[PDB]
Amino acid sequence: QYSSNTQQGRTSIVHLFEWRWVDIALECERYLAPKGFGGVQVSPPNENVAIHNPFRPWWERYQPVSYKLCTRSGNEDEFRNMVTRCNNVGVRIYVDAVINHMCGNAVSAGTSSTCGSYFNPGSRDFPAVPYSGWDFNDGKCKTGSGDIENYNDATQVRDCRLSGLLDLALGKDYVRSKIAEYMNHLIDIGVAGFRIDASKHMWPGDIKAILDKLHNLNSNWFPEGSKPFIYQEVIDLGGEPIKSSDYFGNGRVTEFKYGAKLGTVIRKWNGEKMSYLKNWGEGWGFMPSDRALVFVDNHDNQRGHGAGGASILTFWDARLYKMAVGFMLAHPYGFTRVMSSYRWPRYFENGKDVNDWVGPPNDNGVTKEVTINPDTTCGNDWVCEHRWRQIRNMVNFRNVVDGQPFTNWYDNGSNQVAFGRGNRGFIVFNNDDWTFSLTLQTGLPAGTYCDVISGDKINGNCTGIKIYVSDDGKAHFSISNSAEDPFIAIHAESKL
Amino acid sequence: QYSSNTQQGRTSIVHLFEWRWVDIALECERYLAPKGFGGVQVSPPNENVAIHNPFRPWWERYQPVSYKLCTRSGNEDEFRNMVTRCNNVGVRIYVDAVINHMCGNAVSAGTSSTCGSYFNPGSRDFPAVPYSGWDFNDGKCKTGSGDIENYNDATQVRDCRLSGLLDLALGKDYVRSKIAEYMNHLIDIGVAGFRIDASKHMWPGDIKAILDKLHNLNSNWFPEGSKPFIYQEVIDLGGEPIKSSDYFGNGRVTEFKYGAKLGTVIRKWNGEKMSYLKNWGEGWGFMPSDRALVFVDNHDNQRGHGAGGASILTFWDARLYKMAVGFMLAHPYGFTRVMSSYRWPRYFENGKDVNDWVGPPNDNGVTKEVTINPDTTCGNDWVCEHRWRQIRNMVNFRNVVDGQPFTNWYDNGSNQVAFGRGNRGFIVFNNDDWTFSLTLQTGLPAGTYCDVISGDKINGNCTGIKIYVSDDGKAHFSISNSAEDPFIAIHAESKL
Ligand SMILES: [Ca+2]
Ligand SMILES: [Ca+2]
Ligand SMILES: [Cl-]
Ligand SMILES: [Cl-]
Repeated sequence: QYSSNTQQGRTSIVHLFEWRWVDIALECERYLAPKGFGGVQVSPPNENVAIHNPFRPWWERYQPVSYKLCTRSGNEDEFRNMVTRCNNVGVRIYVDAVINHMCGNAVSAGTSSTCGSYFNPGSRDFPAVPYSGWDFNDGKCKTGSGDIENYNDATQVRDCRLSGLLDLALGKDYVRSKIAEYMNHLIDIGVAGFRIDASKHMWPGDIKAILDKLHNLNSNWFPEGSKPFIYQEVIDLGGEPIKSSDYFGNGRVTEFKYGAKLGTVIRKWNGEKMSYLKNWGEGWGFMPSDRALVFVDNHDNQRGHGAGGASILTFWDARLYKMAVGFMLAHPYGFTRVMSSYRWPRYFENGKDVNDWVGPPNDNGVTKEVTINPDTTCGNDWVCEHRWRQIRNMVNFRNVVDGQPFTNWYDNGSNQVAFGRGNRGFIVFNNDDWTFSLTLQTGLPAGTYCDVISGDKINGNCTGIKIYVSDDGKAHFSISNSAEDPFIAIHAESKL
Repeated sequence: QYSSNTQQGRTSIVHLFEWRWVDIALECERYLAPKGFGGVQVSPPNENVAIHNPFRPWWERYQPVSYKLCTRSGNEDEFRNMVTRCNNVGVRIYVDAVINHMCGNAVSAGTSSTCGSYFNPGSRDFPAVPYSGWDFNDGKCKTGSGDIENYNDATQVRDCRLSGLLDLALGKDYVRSKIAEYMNHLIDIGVAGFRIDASKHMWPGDIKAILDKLHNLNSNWFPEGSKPFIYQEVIDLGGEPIKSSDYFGNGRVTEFKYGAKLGTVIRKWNGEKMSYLKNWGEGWGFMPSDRALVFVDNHDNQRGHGAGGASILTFWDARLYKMAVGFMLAHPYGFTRVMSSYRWPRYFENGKDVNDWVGPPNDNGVTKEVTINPDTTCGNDWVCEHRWRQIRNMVNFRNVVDGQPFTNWYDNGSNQVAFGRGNRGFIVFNNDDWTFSLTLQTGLPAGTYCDVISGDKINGNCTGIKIYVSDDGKAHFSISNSAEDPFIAIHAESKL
C-alpha cells in the first residue's frame, strides 16, 4: 500500500479537482503523460447527493448516495474510458474513496442525486447499495447529539457523525464487504490506489479490515502482486489523542504539517525564514518520509479554514505559490501531490469566504469542459496550476533527480537559500528583499544549464536564463528580489 | 505558587494592558475593588528599550534593558504607590516578569531606554544590572544562527535566542540571583505573584531554581507563608516536545487551547457548536483545572497571529466576545483572567495586521492617561472591556457562584445551551439563528432574579430583564437570536 504504482521515474500525482472524466482522459494523453506526471487524484466517482442550497457545492461529492460510478464528472462508461486511456499512457488514476459516511442526516429523502437513486436519510435508507438502519453507527455513538462533539474523545470521533453525516458502521462485515466491493470494482477497472477520505473518523483496524478485502491491481497494467497505493486523509498537527502514526499500518498519510509550516516560512510569518529550512523533513517533526504524502495546499484548506489556516499558500498568491511548490518538489521528503483548482467568486467577510462553498465552473449545475488555449493555459475558469511552466518543469525536476540525496545546502542566515539533489539537480531561492548574487557549488557536471523556471531547453538552446557551471562544480547566480520568479532550478536534462 | 492570593471571594484578575501606574491606582479604588476584581496583570515594570522603528511598540516592553522599575507606565515611586493603593482595597498586583532575555541583539547601543540606562547589545553589556558577555547563553546555544531554528529541539528552544533576543544564561547562579533580586524587590513592594514570560524558552528547573530564591509575600497584606502566585506563559497546543505539564511544578500554566477552541465554537467554525460543550474542561483535553490559567484572548493573540489564529475572539467582535467571556467566567474550569485592551488603526493586508505593532494611545510616545466618562466608559482610545456591563457582572457572577459545581446543563443539539453553578447561579445561551423559548431547571431558590447581563438589581428592582423562578426550580427563558445580548445570567445576589 506504500508503493505509488506510478510508471517509470514519475514522482508526482496531480489532483484534477472536480474535473470530468472525458477531460482527464484527454489531459492525460495530451499533457500529463508527455509531461511526466505520475497520476491523477480524481474526485469521488460515486453517486452523491445533489445539493441545491447552496447550488451544487464543492462538498456534495463527499456526501454519498450509492456506489454507482455516476457523478457530475460522468458515468461508468466515461469513467472506464478515462482510466483505460490514462493507463495506456503511464498516468495512474487514484480514486477519492468516500467510505466513512453517506450524506448528512438532515438531507431530504428523494432522488436528488447525481444518478437519480432514491434515498431517505432520516430513515437511513439507501436502497441502491443497499444500506439500512443497522448499517450505521447510530447505536454505537455515545454522544448526546450523535454528532462528534469533542475531538478529545478518540472513540466518539469514529463512532459519531461528522457534521451530521450518517456514519457508516464499519465494524460490521456487511458494510466492509459493500465498501470493498466498491473499491474492488474500481480496481478491476484499472485504479492504482486511493485517497481514504476522513480516515480520522475510522478505526485504523476497520480501514485495514476493509483494505485486506481488496483484490490485486489489474494484471493488465500493473505487475503481479501490485498493491493499491493507499494514502489516508488524516489532519494531525498535534493536540489530539489520535495521531497520524496510528494509520501507518494501512499505507501513507497526509502530512498536513508540511504545507502549513512551509507556507508560514514562505510568507515570512512568525519570524520564520528559508535559512531555517536546513533540515526540512522528519527534522521539523514530520512523519517518516516514506509514510508521508505531501502537498502545499489541498482542495479543502486552499479555501482558508483548512488545517494550515490563512498560512496556506494557494494559486491566488502565484508568485509565492510557485516557490513553495518548487521547493517542495525539489526536496526529497515525502511523496508529492500537486493541486489543480478552479476559480470562484471569492468574497471574504470577517474571517470567512462566504463563497468557499461554490462548486466547479458550470452551466446550470453542469460542469464546464476544460478547454485548452494556444498558450497551454485553460479556459472556462479552470486554473490549471499543473500546466504553469514554473510548476510543470519542477514536477519533472523531481523525476530527473529521483533517488539523489539532499546536499550542497546554502543559506544567508536570511531568506536566500539553495540546495541540490546529488549530481542531477540544483535549485536556488531568493525570498529576501535584495538581489541575490553569489557563486554556489552546484555539485553538477560542468556545462551550460537552462533554468527550467524562467524557460526551457528547446532545440539545443535555453529560452530562459542560462546557468554556466565549471568542472569544480561552482556557478554564479543572480536573482533580483523582484525577478519574475525569485528562484532558479537546473538539472541533468536541461543541460545543452 | 498555585494560590492566587486574591482577597475574599474574588475569582478573576484583569490585565490592564500598557496602562500607567497612576491610572491603575485610581482604577483599583474607583472600580476594580468595588466591582469585585481580584487583581491586575501589569505590564513589564522594568526599564526596557525604546524602539523608534516602528514608533514605541507594544513589544518594546518585552525587550529588557535593566531591572529599574522605570517604564512608560511610571517610575518606582509611582509604581509603589499603585501597589500600596491597590492592595489597600483588596486588589492584587501581578507583575509580568520578563526574565528569559534582554533586548534584541541587533538593537543599537546607547541610552534609548525608558529610564536612560546605557546598554550595548552587540557587546552584551547591560551596566545597569549588571550583565555582560558570559551572562548570556551565546556559547551554550548549538544552532548556526544562535536563534531558535526548530521548535522540535526542546533544547535549542531554551538555549538559543528567541527572535534574536539575547537569551540570558539562566543556568548560572549570578543570573538567577540577579533575577530573584528583581522579583524579590517587587515582592517587598506588595506584589502578589507573576506572569513568567516566555516560560517555554526557559528550563522548568531554572524557573524553579529562580523561584526558590524568592522571599514570602509582604507580611503587610498577605498571611504568613503566602507564596507568590505563579502562572507561566507556555503556548502548547500539542505537536511539540515541550508540554505545558512540564511546568506544573512551578505553578499554573497559560492554557492556550481554552481560548482557541471556545472561539472556534462561538464563531461556529469547523462544525463546532455550543451543545458540544457538555464536558467543557479537562474533558476537552485541557490541562488539569487547578494548574490552568484561562482567558479568551490575551494581549498577544488578540492581534490575529497568536496561538489560536483568526479564531481568537477579541473586543472587535463584541457581541460574540461578551458571550465567550461570559461562558468562560460562568464555567468552573481554570483560574480566569479578563483582558482590557486599547484601540489601534487595525489595517489588514493579505493575512497580517500591518499595524499590530502599534503601541498604546499616546502623545509623542507618552502614554495617554485613562479617562472615565459619565457612562463608565473610557476615553483616550482605551477599550476598557472590563468596564462593560456584560463582562463586569459576569466577573462578579463567578465570585458569587464560587465553589458551586457545574450542573443542570441543557442543549438543543445545536447552539442553544444553559447550565448552572450549584444553587447560586444559572446562565442560558442562544447562539442559534432562531429565538430561544423554553422552561429550564435553574436549580435556584424560587424568587424573582435580575438578569445581570441586560441590566442590574438596583434599589430592590431590575433595570434589565426579570427572570421568574418557582419552588420546583424551573423558570422560562426567551432569547431572540437577535437580542441585544443572546445570553442571560442570574445568581444569588441578583435576586430581589
Ligand atoms: Ca466514523
Ligand atoms: Ca531561553
Ligand atoms: Cl487531501
Ligand atoms: Cl499570557
